[PDB]
Amino acid sequence: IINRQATINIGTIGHVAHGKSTVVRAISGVQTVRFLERNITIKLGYANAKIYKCQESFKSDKEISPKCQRPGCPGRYKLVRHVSFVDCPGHDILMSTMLSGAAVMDAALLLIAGNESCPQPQTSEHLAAIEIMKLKHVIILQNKVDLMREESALEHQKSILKFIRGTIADGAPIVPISAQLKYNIDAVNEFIVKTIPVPPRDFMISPRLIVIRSFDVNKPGAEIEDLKGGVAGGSILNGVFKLGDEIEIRPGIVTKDKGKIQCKPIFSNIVSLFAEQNDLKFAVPGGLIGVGTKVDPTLCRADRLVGQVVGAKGHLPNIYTDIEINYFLLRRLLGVKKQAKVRKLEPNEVLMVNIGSTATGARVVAVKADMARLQLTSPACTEINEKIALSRRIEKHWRLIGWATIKK
Amino acid sequence: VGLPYSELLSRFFNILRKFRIPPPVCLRDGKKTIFSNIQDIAEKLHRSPEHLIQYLFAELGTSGSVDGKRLVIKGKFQSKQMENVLRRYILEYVTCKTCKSINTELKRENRLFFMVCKSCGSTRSVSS
Repeated sequence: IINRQATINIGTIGHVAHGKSTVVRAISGVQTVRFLERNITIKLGYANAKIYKCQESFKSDKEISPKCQRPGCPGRYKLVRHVSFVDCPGHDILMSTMLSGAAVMDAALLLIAGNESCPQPQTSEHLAAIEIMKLKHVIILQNKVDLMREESALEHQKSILKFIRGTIADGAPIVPISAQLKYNIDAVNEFIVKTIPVPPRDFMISPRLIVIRSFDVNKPGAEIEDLKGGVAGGSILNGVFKLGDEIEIRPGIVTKDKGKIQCKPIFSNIVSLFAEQNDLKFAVPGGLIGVGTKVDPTLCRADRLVGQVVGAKGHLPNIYTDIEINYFLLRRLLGVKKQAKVRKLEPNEVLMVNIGSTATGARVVAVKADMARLQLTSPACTEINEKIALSRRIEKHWRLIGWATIKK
Repeated sequence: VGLPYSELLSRFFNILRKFRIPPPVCLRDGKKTIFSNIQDIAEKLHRSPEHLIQYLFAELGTSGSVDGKRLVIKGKFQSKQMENVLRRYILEYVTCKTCKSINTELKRENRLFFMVCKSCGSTRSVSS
């Protein structure tokens, strides 16, 4: 049976070590690629999910496989829609990817677990970001209620309610779910279907493609006569992509190995698009689709193409080697279950910077009150606008300070 | 919002489903790891002997051939660390969080192992 592709985008965000990718997998089908040459490049979750409802109410309806033989129905399901899930990590360091997801997303999913502290900063920050980037459709989900008694969960719920009062987003459904049981997904599907009004996309504004992961799709030991192009796995923000376009890669790569950075962008052409299961001509925006471009298998490796942007010939994405950031500082450092005050910046020290889709190490040049200048080592770019989140060295692993804006 | 939640909780409540460990009498036999009580373990806990070998391989860089009851696997390893490994296997490798059931059988559904329980019928993903 011929199946349609994705039009509506759904994103999942939470906290680190809680479990998000697994949840996504449970929701969808086959196992994701990220987290030698294939699969791994940057932390993300991608799998195909099917919306086929059987109406002949309650919660139970949806299934994993196209052939349905679980509750008690012999026939086929009526056509609704199709989705390709994109997952971003809920880390205080990994924020650029989340931001990228935000602009793309039509539907949001938030996760809170009942094993840690109640007042949470990262989640609040995420919510604020969502509020900023013109979004209203937010769904609250509960992570693990397996070893919990009876009243603790209720208390947690009450606390959550108390917390969400003076915020913009109010129209939110609350569903308690499990990740490993492979049940309680039909209800989620139903929720996704019913509560959210479906928004359409326009193809008049200038098209953009953000490549987070780089791939080389071939057998280990491929022949010279039959060679496939380097597939660039990227999420599409806006603009319908079709076969027959001249694509460029923006930031530029260090080719001399004295050190120069000023060079021309890298041009490439599309061979084939990989979506769902069967091959398609047109690509509908809202999801991570494998764009097979004419790029070498040697170029796509690990820590060089992390967050490199893709656009059509003669466009507006901006190239950066040095970056301008205008930061707003909070009262105290947040994230600890010990608290320390935010100090003024010090010259020449390695810190990690997140703009657009990139997560790379950088060096501090100048000290000011509101603005900062930073030198980059591995390729970085800024798309339309998007927020900035900074991560600094305090104790072993990187920690958050607050939020920032880009003036350029 | 605090109205469609109680029903869900009720539903969750509705859908809800050690002596079995044999005593291992083995001292730290040197050069090559030899186990004679392994067969009993395989039997009582209901699992293939090859799976245990695979697990061992995954754990440590050891080279050995399969012998049919007592195994010949290279490595001078301790009796308490083997015990620990066994305990781990009993716990977070097999069994289930929602129900503490005994009988678990092997079925393969894409290439990696997905173990199933015979008391009810629920799938779990184990790799790490």
